[PDB]
Amino acid sequence: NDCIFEVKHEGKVMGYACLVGDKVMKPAHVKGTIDNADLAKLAFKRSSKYDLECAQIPVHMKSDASKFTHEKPEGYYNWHHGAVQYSGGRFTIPTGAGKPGDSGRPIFDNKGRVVAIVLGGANEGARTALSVVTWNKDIVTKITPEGAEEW
Amino acid sequence: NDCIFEVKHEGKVMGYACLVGDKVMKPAHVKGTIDNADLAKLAFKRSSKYDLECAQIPVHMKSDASKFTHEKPEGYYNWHHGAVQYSGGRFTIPTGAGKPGDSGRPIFDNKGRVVAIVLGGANEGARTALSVVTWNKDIVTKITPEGAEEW
Repeated sequence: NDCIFEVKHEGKVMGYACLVGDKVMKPAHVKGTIDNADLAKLAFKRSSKYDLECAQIPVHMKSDASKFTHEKPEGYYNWHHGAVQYSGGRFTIPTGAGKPGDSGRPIFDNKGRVVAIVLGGANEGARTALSVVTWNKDIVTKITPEGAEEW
Repeated sequence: NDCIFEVKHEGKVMGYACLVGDKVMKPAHVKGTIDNADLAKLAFKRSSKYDLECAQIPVHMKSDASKFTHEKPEGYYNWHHGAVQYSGGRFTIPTGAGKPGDSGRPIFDNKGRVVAIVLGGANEGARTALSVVTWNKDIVTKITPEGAEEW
């Protein structure tokens, strides 16, 4: 709700940037500038292996940070456009929901904890598979199914 | 119900093929070809140690694969022709059920997960012992009781 800000380029909406923990996170492949005035003056670091960019949150905006964890038990989860089911190590949604330009959405836990950031996916007939960057103890990792395409 | 396909030769049925996980599986001693136009063009690996051949599932059909597990607690299991009993580390079915040409049916748990594939069986008066192939962590194994005959 309050932790999401929009990135635009030449008047067109391209993606979102999320305020998680103590850091500001954004997918690398999305162009444009951040709407918020203060955030646009920050310096960023890049790593092409993980398709991520990050920077430290300024002091006075820290109260808007969301909470997070690393446990990912089997069950059902929710996001903006519907429900998402996790079983066997993969995230899936009904076919046809989700369109290009929605990359940068969070995926939430039952009590509001952030567990994933969604970047693209692969499409087949009845179901679709998501490509996600997640984390674990002290590291982050990238999950990619065959044939995936960016959103 | 939807994951089973037939293998035919000269108009007759001699066995079935099944989709489990991300691979297609077929007993080695069954001849013929697969009726589906797309699966018949796949390249397969052969191993006479375990009487199995496998290949990769094409992308658009993944949604029809079943679930699988490796725990085998004592209890009863379900298959096409009725209930099957597991105790003492061996599979038993009441006598009279099953005829040649019905190899390749999967064995289901209470939650519908595949645990084994049936190839043949032994002859006995009151109850019939099965010869099956199962799996464990990172290995596969063949279980063959005395006196078994091919189906």
